[PDB]
Amino acid sequence: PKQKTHRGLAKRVKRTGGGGLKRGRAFTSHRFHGKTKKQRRQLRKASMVAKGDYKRIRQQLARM
Amino acid sequence: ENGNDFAALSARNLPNVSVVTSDNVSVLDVVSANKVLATQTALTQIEEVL
Amino acid sequence: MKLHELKPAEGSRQVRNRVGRGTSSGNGKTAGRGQKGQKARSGGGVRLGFEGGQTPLFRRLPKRGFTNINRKDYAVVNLDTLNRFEDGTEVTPVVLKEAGIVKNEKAGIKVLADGELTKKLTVKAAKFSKSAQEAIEAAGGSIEVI
RNA sequence: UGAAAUUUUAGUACCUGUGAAGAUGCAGGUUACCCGCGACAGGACGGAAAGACCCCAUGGAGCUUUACUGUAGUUUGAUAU
RNA sequence: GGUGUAGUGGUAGGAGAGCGUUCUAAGGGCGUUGAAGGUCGAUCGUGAGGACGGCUGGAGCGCUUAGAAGUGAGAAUGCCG
RNA sequence: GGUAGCGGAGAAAUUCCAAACGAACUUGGAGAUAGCUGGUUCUCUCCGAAAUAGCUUUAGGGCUAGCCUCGGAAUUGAGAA
RNA sequence: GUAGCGGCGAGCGAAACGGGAAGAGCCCAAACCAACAAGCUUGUUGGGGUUGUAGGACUCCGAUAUGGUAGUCUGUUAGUAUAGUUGAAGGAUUUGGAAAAUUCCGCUAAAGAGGGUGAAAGCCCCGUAGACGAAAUGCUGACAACACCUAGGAGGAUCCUGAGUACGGCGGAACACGAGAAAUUCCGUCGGAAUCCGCGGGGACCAUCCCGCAAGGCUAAAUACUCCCUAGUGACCGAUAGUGAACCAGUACCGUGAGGGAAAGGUGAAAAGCACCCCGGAAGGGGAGUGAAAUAGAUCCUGAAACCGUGUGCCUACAACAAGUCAAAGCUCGUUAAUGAGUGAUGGCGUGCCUUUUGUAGAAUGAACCGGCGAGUUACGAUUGCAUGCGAGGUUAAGUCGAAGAGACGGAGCCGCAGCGAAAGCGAGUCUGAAUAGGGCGAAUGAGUAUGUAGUCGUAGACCCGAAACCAUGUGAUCUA
Ligand SMILES: [K+]
Ligand SMILES: [K+]
Ligand SMILES: [K+]
Ligand SMILES: [K+]
Ligand SMILES: [K+]
Ligand SMILES: [K+]
Ligand SMILES: [K+]
Ligand SMILES: [K+]
Ligand SMILES: [K+]
Ligand SMILES: [K+]
Ligand SMILES: [K+]
Ligand SMILES: [K+]
Ligand SMILES: [K+]
Ligand SMILES: [K+]
Ligand SMILES: [K+]
Ligand SMILES: [K+]
Ligand SMILES: [K+]
Ligand SMILES: [K+]
Ligand SMILES: [K+]
Ligand SMILES: [K+]
Ligand SMILES: [K+]
Ligand SMILES: [K+]
Ligand SMILES: [K+]
Ligand SMILES: [K+]
Ligand SMILES: [K+]
Ligand SMILES: [K+]
Ligand SMILES: [K+]
Ligand SMILES: [Mg+2]
Ligand SMILES: [Mg+2]
Ligand SMILES: [Mg+2]
Ligand SMILES: [Mg+2]
Ligand SMILES: [Mg+2]
Ligand SMILES: [Mg+2]
Ligand SMILES: [Mg+2]
Ligand SMILES: [Mg+2]
Ligand SMILES: [Mg+2]
Ligand SMILES: [Mg+2]
Ligand SMILES: [Mg+2]
Ligand SMILES: [Mg+2]
Ligand SMILES: [Mg+2]
Ligand SMILES: [Mg+2]
Ligand SMILES: [Mg+2]
Ligand SMILES: [Mg+2]
Ligand SMILES: [Mg+2]
Ligand SMILES: [Mg+2]
Ligand SMILES: [Mg+2]
Ligand SMILES: [Mg+2]
Ligand SMILES: [Mg+2]
Ligand SMILES: [Mg+2]
Ligand SMILES: [Mg+2]
Ligand SMILES: [Mg+2]
Ligand SMILES: [Mg+2]
Ligand SMILES: [Mg+2]
Ligand SMILES: [Mg+2]
Ligand SMILES: [Mg+2]
Ligand SMILES: [Mg+2]
Ligand SMILES: [Mg+2]
Ligand SMILES: [Mg+2]
Ligand SMILES: [Mg+2]
Ligand SMILES: [Mg+2]
Ligand SMILES: [Mg+2]
Ligand SMILES: [Mg+2]
Ligand SMILES: [Mg+2]
Repeated sequence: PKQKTHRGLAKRVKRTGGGGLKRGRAFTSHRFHGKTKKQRRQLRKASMVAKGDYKRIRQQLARM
Repeated sequence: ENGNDFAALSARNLPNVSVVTSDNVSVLDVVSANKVLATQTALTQIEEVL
Repeated sequence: MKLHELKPAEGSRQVRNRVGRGTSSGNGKTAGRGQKGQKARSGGGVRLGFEGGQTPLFRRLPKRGFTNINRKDYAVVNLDTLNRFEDGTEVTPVVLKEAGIVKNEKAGIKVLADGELTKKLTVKAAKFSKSAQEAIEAAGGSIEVI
């Protein structure tokens, strides 16, 4: 059968032009009083999936 | 060429001969045969097909 | 070629590796699986992305965004491709399709200015970038919105 | 007349020591001509049973309750007849 | 192909190159003047393995190239004899 | 002759229900599942580990990194002593 | 594997558009009219009518045609199925028991598919190509016959157009959609409409617009499957294989019963299956015969290993042995003729194989021995390497024709050529931001795609064997309570 896509990942990541995966940042839901404004400002920015994590999950996003 | 039924009938039974119509010719047939005896009309039809 | 002298192109075909066929082969006994453990069992191994119970990366990360029901994506074409036509040519979505430049137009053709235009053309497309429109006009041509 | 459990192959000694720390098989020494029969049961950690004790498995099953979630029944009301 | 230098223990495991088995295609062969198979031999190759001769046997079988695999056993208290 | 397994029967022992009853026997779901034990068959050549860190209802499992192997790219040569 | 669903986990997962196979549309209820009977309506029958660019009734006109059928044991006809007939061409030579094999000359082919015949046959036989054939019964198609459907235009004043229905509340269920914002569809319960200025849907809901007309029914083809029958096919099995069953197999056997369930093929070309004689009670042998062969004698082709036994070339009764290896006198023998073979006094060294382990000769595990069988495979996807074709392009899928082939057509569709953003949107840029700033992701800085093959992974039992168990049908009180 067709290989299925991991819907959770599909919702949380985006494929970039270079083949990488763009992702959100954790610790951006609540309890912002426990983080400095610098932390919040720098977590607002997106990021890319690390090499090790990408090698673990790529097969689940092949046909995203 | 299509329609040469009598030629096909007289030739098919020979052990060394394989008969095919110009419209129905295949890589395997050509390669297997050591020689290819083709009528002029058959060659024309082959060229048109290819 | 002769059926009794067939020869594949070098490197075109390889020999399958069979495991569990003696020690000297290098994959005897354990068949390259190692010794015991979950991965050494038939049907063994954990599901993709599993991390042994540590919260997986997707669980850590938050969901984001939404898909617009009325999303419109345009088939994109550039001045470099437009250069393939002759001066005075009437470029149309049908013309592009027949030329094979745009097999699938999606919501319609949008023209971008990645390349440098050189031919005078009358280009008809769903949308035009500002730079693309200026380049077409500078090349002596004209643009119309279908 | 005629089985069986067992059985890696065995030309299958003792002491001290060594060794996965308790050796017929390894080291040193000692003893011992070859093959049996009738008896004994120290050893072959002897045979029989993939230990039941103990621990482990995000195993099973039976049982309990003020564990959780359900539920048959029982009861109460609305409503239809 | 030659010279030189260096290197060539190895479990898990990775890479490469090969042997052998059955079958398919093509080509080229072998067989009651004895095939396969069995057995014996003091044979050849670096290895898996390959020949050759004697005997038994009595009808199918190699070889080269390529292709496909129910393709290689010594262990599973494996199954059957 | 009657009582049949989500059951029956029980002067009550988890006692009996066709020589193993804390839930009979047979068939099917079914090749249940087994992070566990056992087994996994030809050859040679090159190279060759780990038994660690982090996290884990995690501890004899797993994931990423570390250590091995094969291919590739590039360098103001960045490695070792 | 998209949109979505989902302790938003594990997973589940569409539909429309587009491309194809096949194609077919029709009947009522109601209004209205007539007949009949009863009790002006009220039931039966007939006529009438079947719809959304609203239709029908009804009222006018004009037509009494034109076409069709998804009807019939109605006939006629053609074909076909169920037996069959015909169907070319070789003799010698050598070996051999036997010729098809060898050699020499020939012959046939619309037949050189295949099978059998004393070994391997185009020309020996059965067949094959081709030609031909049906008294009888089926089946199919056509023809006719019968049968049944088939009307156009105009007006709306009124009438009809499916009621306990649609819908709503409550509780469930099906829709990929798990109540969620929830459409749509279905069930149970209760409430409960409108009706052409009407009604439903377009994913809560309202308005506009668009599309359609429920609560009645029927309908061939394309699709699914094979217990069977016929004709074939296979890089399918070849007697531990292949159906459990090649053989008197669901048999023997086991169980009270449901149920479980085997083993077992081969003489020879032809029985020519050993007349007769001898030992023996027979069995079984030895002759004699058959046969090419009887060590092919019915336990019958071949006849391996374990295991057993006979004969003997060498060694062995002072020796402590994982049984070998290295060295070696003596004796024996003469081979793929090799700086040979067998045996071996004696001396040196030396604790099996496998599994699992930090570590095993291990007093840890497994194997009594021999033989056979017995474990990473395939399908569909993902990704990487290698290879080929093409190349800013690559490529067809279903499907039609065709030998179960290749191949041709089929461009719908898929990947690539533009990215950025959650999105509107912009675009070699874009997002953030007040910013022509910075920064992120991209372009400059270009190769992809189809297929083959291999490595790995995913869904599948997924390398093989193994639970205690769980669940759903059944069979058991001939034991025992
Ligand atoms: K995210
Ligand atoms: K947070
Ligand atoms: K491996
Ligand atoms: K030990
Ligand atoms: K004893
Ligand atoms: K129990
Ligand atoms: K065994
Ligand atoms: K009792
Ligand atoms: K899909
Ligand atoms: K979960
Ligand atoms: K009518
Ligand atoms: K004959
Ligand atoms: K023949
Ligand atoms: K007939
Ligand atoms: K709903
Ligand atoms: K509609
Ligand atoms: K014989
Ligand atoms: K002997
Ligand atoms: K010795
Ligand atoms: K033990
Ligand atoms: K900026
Ligand atoms: K920028
Ligand atoms: K390529
Ligand atoms: K590939
Ligand atoms: K499997
Ligand atoms: K696999
Ligand atoms: K009784
Ligand atoms: Mg902090
Ligand atoms: Mg292959
Ligand atoms: Mg290895
Ligand atoms: Mg092994
Ligand atoms: Mg193991
Ligand atoms: Mg371990
Ligand atoms: Mg492991
Ligand atoms: Mg000690
Ligand atoms: Mg000791
Ligand atoms: Mg010893
Ligand atoms: Mg014991
Ligand atoms: Mg145990
Ligand atoms: Mg053979
Ligand atoms: Mg095998
Ligand atoms: Mg064995
Ligand atoms: Mg008790
Ligand atoms: Mg009992
Ligand atoms: Mg199941
Ligand atoms: Mg946890
Ligand atoms: Mg004839
Ligand atoms: Mg002849
Ligand atoms: Mg549902
Ligand atoms: Mg309701
Ligand atoms: Mg509705
Ligand atoms: Mg809407
Ligand atoms: Mg309409
Ligand atoms: Mg149908
Ligand atoms: Mg046999
Ligand atoms: Mg059988
Ligand atoms: Mg013999
Ligand atoms: Mg025999
Ligand atoms: Mg002495
Ligand atoms: Mg002596
Ligand atoms: Mg230990
Ligand atoms: Mg044992
Ligand atoms: Mg009774």
